[PDB]
Amino acid sequence: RPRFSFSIAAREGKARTGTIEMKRGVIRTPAFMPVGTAATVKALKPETVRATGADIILGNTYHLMLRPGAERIAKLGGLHSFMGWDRPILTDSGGFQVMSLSSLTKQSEEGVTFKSHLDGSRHMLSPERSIEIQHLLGSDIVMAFDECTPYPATPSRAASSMERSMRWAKRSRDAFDSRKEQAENAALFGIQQGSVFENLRQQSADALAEIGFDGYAVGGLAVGEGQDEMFRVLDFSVPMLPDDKPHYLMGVGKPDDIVGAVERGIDMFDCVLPTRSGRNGQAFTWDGPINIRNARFSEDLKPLDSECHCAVCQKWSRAYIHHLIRAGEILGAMLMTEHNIAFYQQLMQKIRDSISEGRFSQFAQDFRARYF
Amino acid sequence: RPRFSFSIAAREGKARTGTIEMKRGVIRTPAFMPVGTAATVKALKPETVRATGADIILGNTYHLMLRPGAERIAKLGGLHSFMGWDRPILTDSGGFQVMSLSSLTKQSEEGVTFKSHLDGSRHMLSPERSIEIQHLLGSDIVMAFDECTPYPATPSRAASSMERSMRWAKRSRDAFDSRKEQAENAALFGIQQGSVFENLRQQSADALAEIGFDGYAVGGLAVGEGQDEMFRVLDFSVPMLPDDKPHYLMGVGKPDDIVGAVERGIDMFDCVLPTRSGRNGQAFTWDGPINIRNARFSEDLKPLDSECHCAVCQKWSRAYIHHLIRAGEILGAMLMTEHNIAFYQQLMQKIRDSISEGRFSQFAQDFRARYF
Ligand SMILES: [Zn+2]
Ligand SMILES: [Zn+2]
Repeated sequence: RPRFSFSIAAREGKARTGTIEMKRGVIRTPAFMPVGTAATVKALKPETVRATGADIILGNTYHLMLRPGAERIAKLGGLHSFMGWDRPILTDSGGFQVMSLSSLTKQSEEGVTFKSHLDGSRHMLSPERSIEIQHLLGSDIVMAFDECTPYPATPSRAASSMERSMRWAKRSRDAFDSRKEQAENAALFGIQQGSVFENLRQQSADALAEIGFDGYAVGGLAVGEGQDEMFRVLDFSVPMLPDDKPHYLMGVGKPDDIVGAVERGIDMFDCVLPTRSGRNGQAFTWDGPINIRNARFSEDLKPLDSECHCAVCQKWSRAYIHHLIRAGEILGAMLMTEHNIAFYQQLMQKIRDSISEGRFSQFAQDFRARYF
Repeated sequence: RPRFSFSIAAREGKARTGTIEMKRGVIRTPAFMPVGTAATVKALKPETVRATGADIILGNTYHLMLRPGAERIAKLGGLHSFMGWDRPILTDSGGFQVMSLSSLTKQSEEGVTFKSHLDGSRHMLSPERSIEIQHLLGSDIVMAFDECTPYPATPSRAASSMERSMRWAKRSRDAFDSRKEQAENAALFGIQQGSVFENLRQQSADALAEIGFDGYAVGGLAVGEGQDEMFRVLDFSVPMLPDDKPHYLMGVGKPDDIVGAVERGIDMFDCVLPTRSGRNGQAFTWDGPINIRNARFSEDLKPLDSECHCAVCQKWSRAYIHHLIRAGEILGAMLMTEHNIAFYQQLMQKIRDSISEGRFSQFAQDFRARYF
């Protein structure tokens, strides 16, 4: 296969379905990427992640650089070999986590210095170091390093951060391009900023297109603005991005959000919701999520969801999983997580099919009616 | 297959290898039974437990009666259906845990009353109720309910407890026999008591044989006496049990203990060591156990054990598992546990083969030389 090749097979309104071909595999879009925080998709073997239908997973650069460490992973053969996942891996730049997880952060035009949340060790990140770390991990889809904008944001601050982010986008592009093996085997995505301001989103989009990337992410959303606002921002933001490249909405999960985002032109998603919510007791069903710990499931012999084709729903009852989660058993986390990730992949499949068949609008409608 | 049929295919000294045929499946002996505390072998799907080679697992009656509850499990279809394991299941009587885990225990000739360690609920157990609970769980191999003897024990106390245990053995036998469906589909094992006293062990053995059971367990060991003492007790105790029935050494795990026990006539074992030690960071290898958390494994690309044929050793490195355990990742527990249980099953296979081939003595010798 080629280094990177995105092809759109069908459209319906702003929605698109197609594939991204990369050396390690084909990615079907719209796609949902399970999150592998510290070189592991929590509670699941890689083969299980693949069994649910995932074509690619996401790796957190921030966590990985802290432990086991970027250089260590490279010495060990790369993230793929390390964790046992041989298909595409997209790595975030690590910038978002630095701001939300680390402490004593010192930001500058050069980059950011911070202290680990694990211990007191000092660490540094910049466009060049972030790109370098993603190379060490052996990432297939590299995300440009940027500076996030907290919500709510003032026009002035949003502009400054977006402007710095665009300057950092160019540095990321050059860093990536100067590393032969990376430029030849991986892909680089740029990230659009601008908060909820249309003019800034337009400026960011133009700057990004000017530089040129393999894909464009819509950053700065899913941070407290609410679905209504997020959708409004997507309404005018996605159209600003190059139509022939993938559109990636970072940090957006939750079924309804995904459906609405696809309706607005988004091709890729990632979210910890499936995994995290699974461990906490929340299981997704076509009739909406259920809290398996609730006493009403204590003797419910039915599977988590009546339609789900995952291995968990084929073999175990809500009653058993209810017991497992209440008892704090690891298998509880394993089964809930497998089902939720499978549910998400089934959602993406239904979205891809309905778009290809020109009935996505109806699907979105039917989906919401039952889900809510 | 029959309700129960034990056949010895080969012998070497006091060691024996053969099979136990039951309605739900064949059990190869000597056998090791993974422990499924609360309707789950910690961190493993049932199919994974089976993949390691296990022919049967053990269920803890004490824990199960506390939660999800015996009656509830029966209403749900039984333990097998509940947890997804369709092969034989041996359930302990719950007596040992009552003494070591519960509080405010009130013992009498009728039975024992106690309070849960989970909450303050009151519970009761006796020969009749224990047998009844094992029936509700749908156990294949039922253990008679007895009264354990703490170590060290005085001749007088050991005699009293053993005597009460034998009286309770008869009650267990009658309870089991009066329940048609249980007597026709399950098996009942008696438990030998007597502490470290030969005369008492002989009296217990005679009383047990007098009543008649499908198998005989050696109870009261592995509670602090040390291997030397345990072996000494086994030396004269096992020969007292009927030769044509299975001999089950309760709570004995740890590789060397198992090998020595088999050398002394033991056919069945169970122990939490494999699972628990796995979660804590201890992995078994033919060169002895290793603590995967140790810094020396941080960049060790080799598998947990150089010979192990388990899925974990075929796919992941010590370095990766080292990272997982230090990071507290669930997959760390999953992989360590799968490997340890597989290691134990491989140990039992090597024991069965060497006995059948008349070279068990040499195996035991070679095993210890390298293991230590
Ligand atoms: Zn499911
Ligand atoms: Zn192994």
